[PDB]
Amino acid sequence: EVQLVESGGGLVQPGGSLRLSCAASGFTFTDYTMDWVRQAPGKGLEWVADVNPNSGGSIYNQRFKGRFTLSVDRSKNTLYLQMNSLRAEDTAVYYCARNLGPSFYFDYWGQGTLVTVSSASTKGPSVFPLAPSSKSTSGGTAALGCLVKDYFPEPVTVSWNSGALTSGVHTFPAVLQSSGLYSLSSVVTVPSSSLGTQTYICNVNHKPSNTKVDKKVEPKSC
Amino acid sequence: TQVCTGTDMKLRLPASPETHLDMLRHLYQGCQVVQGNLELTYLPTNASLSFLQDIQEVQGYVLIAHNQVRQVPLQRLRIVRGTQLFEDNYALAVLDNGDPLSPGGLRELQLRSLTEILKGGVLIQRNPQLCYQDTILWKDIFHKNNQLALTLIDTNRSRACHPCSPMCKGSRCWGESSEDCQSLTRTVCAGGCARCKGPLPTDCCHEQCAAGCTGPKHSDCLACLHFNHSGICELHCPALVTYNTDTFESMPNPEGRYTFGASCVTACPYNYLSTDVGSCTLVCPLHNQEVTAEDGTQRCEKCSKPCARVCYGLGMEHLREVRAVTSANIQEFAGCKKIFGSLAFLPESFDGDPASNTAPLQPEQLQVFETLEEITGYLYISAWPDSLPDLSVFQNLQVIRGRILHNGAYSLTLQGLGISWLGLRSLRELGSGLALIHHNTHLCFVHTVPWDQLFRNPHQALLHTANRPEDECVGEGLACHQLCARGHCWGPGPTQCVNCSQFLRGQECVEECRVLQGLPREYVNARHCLPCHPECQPQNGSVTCFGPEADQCVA
Amino acid sequence: DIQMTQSPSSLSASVGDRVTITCKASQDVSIGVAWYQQKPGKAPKLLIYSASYRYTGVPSRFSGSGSGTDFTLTISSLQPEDFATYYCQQYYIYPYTFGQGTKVEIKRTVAAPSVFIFPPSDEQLKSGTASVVCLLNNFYPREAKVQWKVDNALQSGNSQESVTEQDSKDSTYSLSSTLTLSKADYEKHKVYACEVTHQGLSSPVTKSFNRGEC
Ligand SMILES: *[C@@H]1O[C@H](CO)[C@@H](O[C@@H]2O[C@H](CO)[C@@H](O)[C@H](O)[C@H]2NC(C)=O)[C@H](O)[C@H]1NC(C)=O
Ligand SMILES: *[C@H]1O[C@H](CO)[C@@H](O[C@@H]2O[C@H](CO)[C@@H](O)[C@H](O)[C@H]2NC(C)=O)[C@H](O)[C@H]1NC(C)=O
Ligand SMILES: *[C@@H]1O[C@H](CO)[C@@H](O)[C@H](O)[C@H]1NC(C)=O
Repeated sequence: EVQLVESGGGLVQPGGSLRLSCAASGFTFTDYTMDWVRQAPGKGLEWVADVNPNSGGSIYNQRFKGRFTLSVDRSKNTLYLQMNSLRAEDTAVYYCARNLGPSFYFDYWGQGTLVTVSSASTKGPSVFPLAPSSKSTSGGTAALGCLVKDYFPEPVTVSWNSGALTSGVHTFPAVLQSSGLYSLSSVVTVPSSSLGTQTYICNVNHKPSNTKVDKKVEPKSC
Repeated sequence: TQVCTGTDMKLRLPASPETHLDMLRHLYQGCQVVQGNLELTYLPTNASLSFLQDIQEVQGYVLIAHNQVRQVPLQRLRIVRGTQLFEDNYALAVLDNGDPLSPGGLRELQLRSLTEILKGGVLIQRNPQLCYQDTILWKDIFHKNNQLALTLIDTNRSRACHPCSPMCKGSRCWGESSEDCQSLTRTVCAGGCARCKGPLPTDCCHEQCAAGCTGPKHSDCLACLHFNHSGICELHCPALVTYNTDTFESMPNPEGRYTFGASCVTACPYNYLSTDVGSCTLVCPLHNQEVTAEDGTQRCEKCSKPCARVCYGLGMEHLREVRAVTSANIQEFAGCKKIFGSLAFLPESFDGDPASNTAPLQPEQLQVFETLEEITGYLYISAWPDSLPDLSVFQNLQVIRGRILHNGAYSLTLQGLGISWLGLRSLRELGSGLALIHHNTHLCFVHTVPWDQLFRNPHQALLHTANRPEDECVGEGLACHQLCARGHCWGPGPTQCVNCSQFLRGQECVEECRVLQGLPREYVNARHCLPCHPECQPQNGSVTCFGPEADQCVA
Repeated sequence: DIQMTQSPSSLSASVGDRVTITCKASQDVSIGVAWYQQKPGKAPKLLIYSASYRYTGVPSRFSGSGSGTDFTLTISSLQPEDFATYYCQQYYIYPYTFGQGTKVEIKRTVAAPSVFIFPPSDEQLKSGTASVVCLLNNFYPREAKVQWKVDNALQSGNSQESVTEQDSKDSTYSLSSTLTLSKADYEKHKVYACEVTHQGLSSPVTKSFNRGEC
């Protein structure tokens, strides 16, 4: 099986430097050129560059002349994309792909590493439960959940009751606030005939924060 | 000739022991860089291994195992790269080198130039007469970047060791001798230096060097870390193409080279294929294709259209893991003129496998191979239907390339058959690797093949034993047909000549064409009998036609 | 620099339909076009190369056609997995550029959202700001107007919309106009409520919540 694995993504301050790796297997590495293609959140695919393992030479997108640099280490079938003077517009998923015919279309694409360029200091999500109202029935159905405001950066994996509840879960995709911090609202639709019996706990997991703020969601005093 | 291909047999024991040392001699005789693995196994007590005294570099791993020789003379071995590792872990492996219960067995490692192990570790176990291996500073040999730099060493012994030469600074030595002191190259360097030739900062090696140096330049390396660009050590090879940097349009670069092993190369060596991307390989990359370019050389060009379909053999694509030709896969080769891969006929081919309902391959089914002209891997026949006295289903096989070799050594293997002659009457070239023909009891017409002419490099040979003795064959009245030039043939009959003495009518050697006194009257075109149009009036003791068409007839 | 322009931007088909996407090169690129498929979270897969040639193992229904400027992708009959995003890319000429993309989306019978509203938690009200939601649940299609109104008057410029990806089973969306404001502006008005316009609804409805007793 051919495989490629990007690693080395993260959060950098504007101007700062960063380096991404792409390790490869399942094929003769020295027989193909390899490429970086990036994808800014919600947008499409911009090609970055094409490094050759034999020559060590890259063919790069003019947009990046003198900021992004490419390197190969054929001893470990690994590419390296070195970004300097990083800015907002660079914030994206960075796929590493195989230049097929050394024409410029690509077959196997890696999972892709995400790079986030922002001044915002790493701040853990504060979880506030969304407790249902008294007139919250459509005929016998209610909804609840946990909202994770003011976190940074992406993402947070929210789950429910440790792992046994997935039926009806709607983890709303976040939107970046003016604060430069993240906010969402994870909601679940569960039968209204049993609210004061089953303890609903949400399992919040922020990776750059090391936080795990679990919150029980109980009815309101109305 | 400095560069050679090593073996891939591991601890498997030699299929023909009588020619095992001879195989090794032919392989490594006067070779300095060993692409692949140096596997020295099953060498008897007396074996002269003088032929190894020229190896500087082993690309893969070194396996010295199951030997009774007291000494293997690898004193000039400097670097082992560990591209592949024994047991996926060891760059060097020395195992069970004792007597199988004056005593035989390896005594000293004597690896006095081994200064660099790039990848993988060292395994030394069960060598009852071996001394001084617990003496070496192994940390020094492993490169700074060797991520599997580990040791597993056994010091079980059946003899008392003597100390190192008093001349050795520390406990360190590769043997009893003074010229055996371990020379250090990593642990004793000034500053960050990866390798050096002494304690001083000026004694430091170039960053691109690999085993140490004779001075500070990149032309003073004992070994190249990455590539050897015509004497200078570098990280990459000069691009095949020069770029604009604004337009990114490319002129061809006359200085450009291809990567072959650990050296930049003007053009890929004989059996290999150059690549649009700047490399030398044995399998064209995807969306590329093998083409016989405007020389005669093979080359990997891009396919505009989808690449044309190709017959894959064993060890290739969907037959990557398949051990032998069976009734389950034989039809797959139907019509194939060239097989990308190899074909192996084993006993399990012809006695079936009950287990997973696979019918015994019936002999008439072998007729599929009658269109076959080329094999890129190897041919291996350890079984063949008794009713067939020759390999004449391969009748039209012209080349076996040997881009893949069996056990990493042999391109043609015929063992245990009882065919009476070969009949491979079209085989003109064994591209690389050895031919091994042993234990075919009724086999004749072996000495009649000019193997000499099939080969393409000095390391090739026909190793052969335990066949029918040639004097026994002639003595049974067996011979090349009178019409075979220089006495050479692949079997009985005028069909079997290596080069036809007179004229070719079909694949048949004939004394005379049918020019003046024949049934279907014929013309001669460069030593070939060719018929006229069936409607040309035959002439009484005269030329009937000048060519094949109707305008060339006499009436 | 070369533009590949894809049409339409999004499209709604049902399973079993034929689906055609156009991609228009700004400049003659002979047959140097490939086609990619991509799903949320996943990486691109190559489907067509050389404008018209199936990559290994790509199912037969996928076909690429055309040459020069106008290029076309046609899924002969849609299958459940096909619902995804399709990009085209010219590679004929440097620098290599991709189309802006096409979302193929699963069409269903028209539905209506079960409007909700949610109050800020007890632990949040002592921070300095407040958040009130509007969760529209399980509706089709995506087209929906949302505008908040505090007590009497409407509002604009403090809410942001957030929509789920299509549901895997019942194939609907969901929205959430999270309304954010200061605590000092919170302890100044009684009843908040949003109004929901939907092609499925006959009336823009409202759902109530009271600050006085909750
Ligand atoms: C790198 O390549 C050069 C040239 O191929 C090697 O230099 C040769 O060394 C051999 C002995 O092995 C001599 O026969 C020649 O005199 C040399 N050739 C020339 C003209 O340079 C060199 O040994 C190789 N290895 C390294 C690491 O330098
Ligand atoms: C080295 O020592 C080993 C133990 O590590 C010896 O082990 C056994 O010794 C007896 C008597 O000599 C033998 O008959 C057994 O075969 C040995 N067992 C095994 C499993 O190795 C060993 O003999 C010593 N030397 C050798 C021959 O390598
Ligand atoms: C056959 O004869 C020709 C020379 O006329 C030569 O090319 C070849 O080496 C000979 N033997 C073989 C290998 O067929």
